[PDB]
Amino acid sequence: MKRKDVEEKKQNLDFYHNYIDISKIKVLQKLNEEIASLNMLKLQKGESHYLLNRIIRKELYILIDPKKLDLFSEALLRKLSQTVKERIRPDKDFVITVGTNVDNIARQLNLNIIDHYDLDLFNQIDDFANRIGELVDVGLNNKIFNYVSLLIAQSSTKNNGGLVQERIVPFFYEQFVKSVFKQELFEFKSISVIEELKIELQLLDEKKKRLEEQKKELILKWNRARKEEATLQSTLLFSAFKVKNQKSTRDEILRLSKGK
Amino acid sequence: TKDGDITSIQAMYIPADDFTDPAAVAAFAHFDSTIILSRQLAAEGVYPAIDPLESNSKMLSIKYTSREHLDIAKKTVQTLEKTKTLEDIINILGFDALSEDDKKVVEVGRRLKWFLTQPFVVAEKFSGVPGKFVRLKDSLKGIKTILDGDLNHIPVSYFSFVGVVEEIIEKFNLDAKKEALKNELEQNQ
Amino acid sequence: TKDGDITSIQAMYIPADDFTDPAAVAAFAHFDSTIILSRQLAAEGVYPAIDPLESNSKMLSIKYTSREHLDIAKKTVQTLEKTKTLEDIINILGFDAL
Amino acid sequence: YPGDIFYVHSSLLERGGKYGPEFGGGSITILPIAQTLAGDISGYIPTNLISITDGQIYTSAKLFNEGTRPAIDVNLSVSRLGSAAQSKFMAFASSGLKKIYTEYKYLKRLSSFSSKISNRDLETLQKGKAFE
Amino acid sequence: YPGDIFYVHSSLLERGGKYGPEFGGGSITILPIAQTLAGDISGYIPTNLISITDGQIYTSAKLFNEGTRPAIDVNLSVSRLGSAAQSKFMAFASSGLKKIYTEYKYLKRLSSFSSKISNRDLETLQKGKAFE
Repeated sequence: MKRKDVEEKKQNLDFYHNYIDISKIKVLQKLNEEIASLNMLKLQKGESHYLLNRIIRKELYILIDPKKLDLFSEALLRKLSQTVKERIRPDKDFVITVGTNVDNIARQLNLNIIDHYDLDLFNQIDDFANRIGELVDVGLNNKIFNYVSLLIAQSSTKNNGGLVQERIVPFFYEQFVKSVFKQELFEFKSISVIEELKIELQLLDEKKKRLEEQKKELILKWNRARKEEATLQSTLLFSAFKVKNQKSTRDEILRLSKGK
Repeated sequence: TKDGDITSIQAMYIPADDFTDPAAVAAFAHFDSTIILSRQLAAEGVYPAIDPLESNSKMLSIKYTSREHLDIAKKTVQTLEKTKTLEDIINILGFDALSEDDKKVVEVGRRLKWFLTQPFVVAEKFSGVPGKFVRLKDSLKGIKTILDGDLNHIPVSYFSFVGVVEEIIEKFNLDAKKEALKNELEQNQ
Repeated sequence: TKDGDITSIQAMYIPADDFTDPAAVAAFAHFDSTIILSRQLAAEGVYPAIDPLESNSKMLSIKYTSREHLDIAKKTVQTLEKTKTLEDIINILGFDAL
Repeated sequence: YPGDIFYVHSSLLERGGKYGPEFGGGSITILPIAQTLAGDISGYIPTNLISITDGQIYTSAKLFNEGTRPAIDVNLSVSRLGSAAQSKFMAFASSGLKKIYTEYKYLKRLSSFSSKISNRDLETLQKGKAFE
Repeated sequence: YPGDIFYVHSSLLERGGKYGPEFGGGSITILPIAQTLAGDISGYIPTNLISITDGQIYTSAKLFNEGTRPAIDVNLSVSRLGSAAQSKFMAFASSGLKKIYTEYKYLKRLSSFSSKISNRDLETLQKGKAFE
């Protein structure tokens, strides 16, 4: 416990405090890019709707678990459990679960789990969208289900914290309808990413607060320890001086006792 | 002793706010209770500013205090802690990111937090509102009533700075009657 | 004094950069202008390696200097601090992010 | 320091105050000055002196470097007398300004996203800057 | 330590140097060794020995862990003499090595966080890796 180590710790904390601001800048830039792309995707989706219009109850509920497991994710997961227990029936509805948490939730509710995936599939939009489109085409051709919706355990600002959800279906015919489905899925993923980026900005602010609190605690401990050590050293140094002058004190006591 | 009781309430202020100081350690070895005032609570407007989580009392045991009192105290403290955690969640995610159980916990915690405020008789010479002296029975009964969420419909702003719990219901019903009269008179124009 | 001036320029060694050492605290009670040298700035090849942000003088006021000198000094210090702040952004996110 | 360093300063600073008409009728106001090291308020003598006076005006080095003069930190500064030490007109005029200043600092350090609450955001960003 | 612990080392170490032909015409080079505890160079004896000698070669435990042999801290070590203590060919050969090492160390430390580096950054990384 030396001042050098405390200085190293404080310099690390200050470096992290600066880096969090840098990360905030980077995240804001990525958010702006994502919004700019999403506007174009929305316009393309509207145009595709128009061109499809020119060329022209069993529900497959799909649930997606959050990216990580913390307090916010747990609260969102229990809200998702409440919502699924509310608006899903095990007889007239089929559930597609990706990730361990929602799979466990569905298994506990004993819903009709058609198939299970891995969370990493959601990382790349193309493969997940292709597999989901093939599955929904198979189901609609076989008339297994009618409506399609997607649930993600992720807060949304436009819903005052409500989970993100949208019913895509309903809204070379096969190629056009498949492309419309893919565009809808891309839009949903982009909205999810936007909300995630906003949440990440707020988490960065929280991290900065935590860093400052840690620095204050470290200052407190260093001050206490250095005070204790210094006082002990000074007392121990004076001990020798006060020992070496016992005879003078004793003689003074004797001559004062005699006195007059 | 058999002659009487001498009770002592001792104010401690350690310079530099160091509670591992030898003086603080020596004094804490004798304290049977602690009343810790919080600057954050005073900033939020909670008066008195006694922190109900950091403070403690050795009299919350089975050797002295009745079982129902211990249950009420434990439930109140853990509800306050869970409410604080859920409010920390809310401030980032938003209010509607919780289930119904979490929202009920938050509401009960808020009403418990604002029920503990109280006006003082010794401060009514410059505040107008008269003070209160709530007996233990009334405090326990009101806290138990609020704990089960029996007043979750009454707005939280009514709970602040009141004595017994029944005054909340009286004020709420009086405001409801006045609002009903104003609604009936508004339909007559 | 009326007879002349005695100006003093005194070099000090700060052990382990500990500016709260009692010797340093005693010395700052008398210094009228502090010039603080940096080993990083010297290692960058910059000489006389005087740190402009850390150092300060009591004679950089309007009592002794002009308005132009004060404005130039203030603008220089502001520009140096701002570019020091922005260099970290350049290093991390690249010069395009500015 | 010696063992009675607190008594030396307390018996010195306790000679100030306001006295009654039969005992002089005047007053003595004291403004002692204390130096900290790199903001360390928790030093021995500074904490001895804080626990004797009726408040403190804390001067911040960060504000001095930023160019604010006088560099007085309102957050860390106290006056235990409060409005009792102000005239009626001044107490009426300066009522509830510290709260607005702290709110302005809280908003400034935590603006975060560009989303704005209401016109009250402009109200704070106006009155706080006027105070500054 | 006794009151004259600085004197017994300064008087000992000032006996080394280069001498003119009228006073022996030789030279004595001294390489004293000093141990620090957990890198604390703020101890009394290390401070005295740093104040007395013409330069310091620091050995780092972190560099020893990293695999450097010898684990000499270039950023902390100093040699007041400089090219005056070097031959002309050696001085010409090592004109700007310290600056390159400093830049490389800064870049390598920030590499774990940054993502985008310029071509000058790539050449700096190559030169620093070759120097190590």
